[PDB]
Amino acid sequence: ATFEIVNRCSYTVWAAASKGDAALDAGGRQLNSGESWTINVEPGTNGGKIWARTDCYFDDSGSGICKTGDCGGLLRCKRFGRPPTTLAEFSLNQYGKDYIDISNIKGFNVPMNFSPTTRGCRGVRCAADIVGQCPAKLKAPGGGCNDACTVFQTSEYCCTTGKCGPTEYSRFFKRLCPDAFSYVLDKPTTVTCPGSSNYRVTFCPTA
Repeated sequence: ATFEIVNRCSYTVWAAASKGDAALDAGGRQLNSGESWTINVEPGTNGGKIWARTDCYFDDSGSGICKTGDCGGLLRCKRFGRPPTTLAEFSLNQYGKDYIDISNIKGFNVPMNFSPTTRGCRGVRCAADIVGQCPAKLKAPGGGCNDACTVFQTSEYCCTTGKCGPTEYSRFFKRLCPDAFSYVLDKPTTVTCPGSSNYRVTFCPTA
């Protein structure tokens, strides 16, 4: 499957793509404002994620640091990124269908649209100004808006027992972005697409 990753932000981002124990495609790349990077994701990939990283420095070997979404200091990510990270999430070719969503469960750093480029389903978007509106206690001094699990490490925020409810913090993310996951047991906003659909992830879709 093809994923075109487009940076419409006015700032550079370092795109990342992983399934947690491996890179997807090259795993990461710099995208200056306006640039597009097309990756290939193997059919059947379960639990894949794409995200943006901000304010990164990499040396000649591809090792360094980012302020949001750092994946063990690598340009080419093999693992998931450090919160806060807005997440495009997908599982492909699962009994004949693909499943996509956007999640704020690991916080929010960059606005994003995640849409099919082929027929048969609708996209999702989380493009509100979550960083600007972020509750004071969730603001990441490194940049972005942390989720409450990251900040407070409680069973209720992290859904550790599988029994949790919405919270003041999850409701903030849900109010700003109704069509993204705000906590682990949120009413799902997953979209079912045809199996083997192709996609576009656009950072800063509104400008």
